Amino acid sequence: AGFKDLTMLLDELKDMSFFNKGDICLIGCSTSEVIGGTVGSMEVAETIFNALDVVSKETGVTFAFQGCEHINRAITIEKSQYNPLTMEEVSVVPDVHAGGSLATYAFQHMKDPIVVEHITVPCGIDIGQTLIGMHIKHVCVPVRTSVKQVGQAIVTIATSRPKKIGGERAKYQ
Amino acid sequence: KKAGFKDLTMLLDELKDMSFFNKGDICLIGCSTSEVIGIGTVGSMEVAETIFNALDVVSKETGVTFAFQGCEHINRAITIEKSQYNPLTMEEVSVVPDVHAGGSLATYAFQHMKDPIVVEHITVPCGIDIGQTLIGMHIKHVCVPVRTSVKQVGQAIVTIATSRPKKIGGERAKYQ
Amino acid sequence: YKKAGFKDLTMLLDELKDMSFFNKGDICLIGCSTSEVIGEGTVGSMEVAETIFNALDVVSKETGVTFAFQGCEHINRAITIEKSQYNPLTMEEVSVVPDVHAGGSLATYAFQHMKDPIVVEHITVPCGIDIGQTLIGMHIKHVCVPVRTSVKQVGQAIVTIATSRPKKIGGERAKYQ
Amino acid sequence: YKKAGFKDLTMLLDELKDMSFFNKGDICLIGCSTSEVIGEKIGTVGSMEVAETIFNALDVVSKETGVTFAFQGCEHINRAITIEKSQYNPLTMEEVSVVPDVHAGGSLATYAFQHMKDPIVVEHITVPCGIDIGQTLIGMHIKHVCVPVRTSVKQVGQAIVTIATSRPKKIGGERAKYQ
Amino acid sequence: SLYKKAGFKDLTMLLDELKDMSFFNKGDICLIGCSTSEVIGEKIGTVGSMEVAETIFNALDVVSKETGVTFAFQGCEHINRAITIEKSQYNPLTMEEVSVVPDVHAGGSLATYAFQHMKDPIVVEHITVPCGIDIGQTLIGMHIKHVCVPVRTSVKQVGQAIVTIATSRPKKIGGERAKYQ
Amino acid sequence: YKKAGFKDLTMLLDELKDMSFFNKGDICLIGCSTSEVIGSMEVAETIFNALDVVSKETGVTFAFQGCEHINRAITIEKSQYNPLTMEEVSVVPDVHAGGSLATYAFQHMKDPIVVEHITVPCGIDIGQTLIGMHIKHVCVPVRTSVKQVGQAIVTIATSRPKKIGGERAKYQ
Repeated sequence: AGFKDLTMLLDELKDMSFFNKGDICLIGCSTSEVIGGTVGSMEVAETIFNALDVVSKETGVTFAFQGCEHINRAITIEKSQYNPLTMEEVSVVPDVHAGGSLATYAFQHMKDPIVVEHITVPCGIDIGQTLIGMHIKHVCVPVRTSVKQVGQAIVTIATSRPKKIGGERAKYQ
Repeated sequence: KKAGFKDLTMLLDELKDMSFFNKGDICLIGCSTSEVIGIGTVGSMEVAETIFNALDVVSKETGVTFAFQGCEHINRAITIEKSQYNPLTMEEVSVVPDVHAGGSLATYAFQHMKDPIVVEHITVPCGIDIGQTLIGMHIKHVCVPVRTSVKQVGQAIVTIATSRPKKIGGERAKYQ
Repeated sequence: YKKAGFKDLTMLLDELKDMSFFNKGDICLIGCSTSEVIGEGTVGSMEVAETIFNALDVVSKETGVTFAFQGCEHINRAITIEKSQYNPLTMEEVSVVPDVHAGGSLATYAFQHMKDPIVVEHITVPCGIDIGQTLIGMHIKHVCVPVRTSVKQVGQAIVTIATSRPKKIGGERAKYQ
Repeated sequence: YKKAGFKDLTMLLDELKDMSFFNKGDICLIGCSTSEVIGEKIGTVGSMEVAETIFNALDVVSKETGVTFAFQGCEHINRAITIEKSQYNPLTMEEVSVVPDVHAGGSLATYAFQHMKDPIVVEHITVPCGIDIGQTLIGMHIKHVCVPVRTSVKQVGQAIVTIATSRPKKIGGERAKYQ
Repeated sequence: SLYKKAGFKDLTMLLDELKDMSFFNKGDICLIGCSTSEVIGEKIGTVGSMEVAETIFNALDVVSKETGVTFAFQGCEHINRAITIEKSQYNPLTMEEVSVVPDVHAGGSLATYAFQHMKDPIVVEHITVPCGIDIGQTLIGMHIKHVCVPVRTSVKQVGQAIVTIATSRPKKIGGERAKYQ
Repeated sequence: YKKAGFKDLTMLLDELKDMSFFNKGDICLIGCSTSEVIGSMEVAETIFNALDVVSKETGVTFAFQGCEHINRAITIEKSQYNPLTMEEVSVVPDVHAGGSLATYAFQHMKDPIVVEHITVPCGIDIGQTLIGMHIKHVCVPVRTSVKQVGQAIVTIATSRPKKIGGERAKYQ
C-alpha cells in the first residue's frame, strides 16, 4: 500500500536531485486520503515521518509540515530552521483534530518544534490534494513522477525556478 | 459528447448549489486542456472554447468573474478583464498568452475578452484547477479545499478552493 | 452618578471635543480595561463597558468620528469595527467573536451592539484613547503624539490620549513655516 | 534670468506634447537645478526667476493636457516631493512636514510650494513619467520599468535634460509572444 | 543632589522586580521611553534633567551587565520618536539609520545622555523589540513586537512618573478545537 | 589611451578613488551605453577591465544594469547575491537585449546571476541610462572634474541617510 508507494516515490525523487542540501521541503498530507480513526491515522503519520527523516539524513534537505485549515495552514518546523527575518512564530500545538496527524506527529517527535504562520520554500510534496502552492517559491513548477499515488492519495510534487523575463529579443542561454 | 463538457457542467451546477460563486468575486482558473483529453492546437483550442463558454454561463448567472492562469513559461501570469484590474493590488506585465507559451485556455480567454490585461500575481477568494496545474499561490489566505462529487473533467483531476479568514485567539476564544 | 466613571468620562470627552480631537471621517481606537476603572467581575465590568460604548456613540453622532475597539492579548489585540469601516486594502479580517474573558468587556459589548461588526488583525488610525494602560501606540499613525488633558483618570484608571502628526524632515537649513 | 532657458523649454514641452508624453490625469515629476540652466552659481533672485519661468511654462502644459506636476526637492529635504493636495493619495504616499526653501528644497520646489493652491510634501512618490533638468536624478520616482525618451531638444539653457516614461515589465521565456 | 537622587530608589526596585520575573533576556533589546520632567513632576532645566537622565542611564547599565540585555532609547516626537542604539545592535536588514543627533530640546534628556555615553551610537527611524519600559507615559507600544503584553509590577512610579512595562509573545492562532499545550 | 573612453574612464576612476568613493564590501552599480561612448563589445571590454582593476585595489564589487528590454535587470557575481534582499531572474544578457556591458560582464564573471532589483550605496551612469532607481535613499549626485567618457555624459551617485527632525534638531 502506502509504504511501498512512498518508498518508491522518495527514491525516484532522490534520483532526480529533487532534494538539495540546505533546502526546506514542505509536506502537505492527509493520511485519511492515503487509506481512503486517530490510532490508524497516527500510524500512517509515523511511517511517513520516518521515511522523510531517512531522506533528510541522506540528502541534507529538511522538512516542514503544513497543518490543516483549522490552524490556518500554519507550518511546523524545527527551531534550527526558524528564520525570524522571513518567518513569524505563532502559538498553537498541532493536534489530530486541529492540525492533522502528520503535523501532530512531527511536532511531538522534533527536537525543538515551532509553528510559523507562513513559509516560502523551494519545493514540496502534497499527498491527498491538501494544496501546497501557497508555500512554494515563485515560480512553482509541477514535477512529473512515475509514482502518481501513495496508497489511495493522489500525489503532487512541486519544485521552483526563477521568473523568466525580457522581451522578444531576449536570450535564455 | 464534447470532451469535458458534461463533467464540467455537472461540476459548475454542484458549485452553484453550494454558493461557491459570489457576485463580485474573482475566481481563478488553472487549466491544462491536454489533461482533459489525456493533442494538437486545434483540439486543445476546442477544449479551451468549451471550458471558457461554460464558465461564461456561470458568470452571467452568478455575477462572478474569471481570471485565467497562464503556464509556467509565462511565470503563471494571470489574464483578466481590464475592468477587474486594480493597480493598487496588481501589476500589469507585457506578454500575450500563446498556445505554446501560456496554454490554450489563457490564450482563448485573452482573445475573447473585451479588454484583456495580464498581471504578474493575483489574490482571489476562490479557484478551480483542472489537471493539477496548482492554483494555491493565488487563493486568499486561508485557502480551503472544496469536496465535490465530480472528481474529474474528462481525464483531468479537478481541485476546487475557496477561502476564509484566519481563526485567531487562544484556548478561551469564541467563534460564535 | 449611577455609573462608575461616567462623570470623569463625560468631562474627558467634552475636553477632547473642545480641543478638536474628534474629526469627521477619522477612526479613533479605544483601549480599555474596565477592571482598572473600578479598581479590580463580569456584571460590573460589562456595566462600565456599556457606559463607555454609549458615551462614545453620542460623540460619534456629534462629530462624525467612528470608533474601533481593541481586544485583549488573548485575541492578539485584534480590533473590532463596523463593517462599513473595513478597508480590505489596509486591513485583514480575522475570525473570532470577542468574549468577556477572551477579548475584554468593551470589545465584547461593542461587538454585540454594532450593526455589522467585524474583527481585523491590525489597524492604523490617527488617534486613540487608552483607559487603564492597556497600550494603544501600536495602532496610532506615525508619528504618535500624546495629548495632555486636565482629566487624568476615568474612575481609578489612568487615561492616555494619542493623536498623530507627520514626520518632520530636513537638515539644519530646513524650514517648517 | 527671466529669459534664461525659455526658448529651449518651450520647444521641449511642445515636442513632448506632440509625442503624447503628457496624459490627462497622470502625474509628471520635475527634477530641476536652476543653476544648471544658467551654468554657474547665481543667487536666489536669479534662481527664483528661472524657477518662475519653468513653473509658468509647465502650468500652460497642465491646462492644455490635464497632466499635473510634482516637484522634487534637493537632498537636504531628502528629495521630498511637493504636490497639490488634490493629488495626494494616502494609500500610496506619506505626508511629511517641511516647507521647501531656496537653501533647503531648491528654487523650483520652493516656487511651486508658494504658488500651488494647496501644497503638501510627500516622502516618496511613484509616477509614470518625469523631466530632469540638470542631472538631479529622477529615476527613483518613475514607475518600473523606467524608459528614457529621445528628444530633439537636449538642453534647457546649459542644463542637460533627461526625459523618462514608463512601461510594464516584459515577461516570459523564449517562446513568449508580445503581439 | 536633589536631581542626582530623584527616582533612583524606585527605579532600582523596579529593575530588581523585573529581573526576578525574568523580564531581561541575554541578547534582547529593551526599549526605554522616558520623560525626566515627569520623574520630578514639574518642568526642570537642562542641568537637572540631565542629572535625572544620568541616574536612569546608569541604573539601566547595571542591569545590562547583569543580564546581557541591551537598551534602546526612544527620542521625543520632535525627532519623530527616532531611536538611539549602539551600532553593534544595528541590523540594516530590519532598521534604517537616520541623521540626527539627540539634544535636550530635540530628543529629550535621556536619549541625549545615552547618545553621548554610548561607545558608537546610531539613530534609527523605527525599531521592533521584544520588551520595553515607559517612564512618564511617552508611549512605547509602536516599538514592541506583536503581540505586546503589559507586565504588572508592584512599583507603579519612578519618582512622580507613571511607569508602564511591556513584554511580547506570539499570536495565538487556530479555531475552537486548537490546542496550546 | 586611444581605445575609446579609456583615458577619460581611467581619470574618472582615479578621481573617485581619491575621494574615497569606492569602499571595501560595497556594491557599485554601473549603468552603461557603449554606443553613447563612441557616438560596442570592445568598449564594454575596456570598461569592464578598468572596473576590475578598481575592484582588486579597493574591494568594491560591481553590478551591471541591463537595458530596458530586460527590465533593467542587474547582473552580479553570485557571491554578492543576497536572497533576503534580491530575487534571481532567468535571462542571459545579449548585445541587443541587455546591452554590451552587461553582456560582457555576464560572460566574464566567475559565477554570474541576474536579479530583478537591487539597492546599492553608489553608482556610475555612462550615457544617461538612469540609475537612481538602484541607489539607496537618499541618493546624492557626486560632482567630478571628468564630465564625459568619450562622448557619453557621465553621472555619479552616492547615498546618505535621511535627515530628520524639526527646527530645533541638531546634526552634530
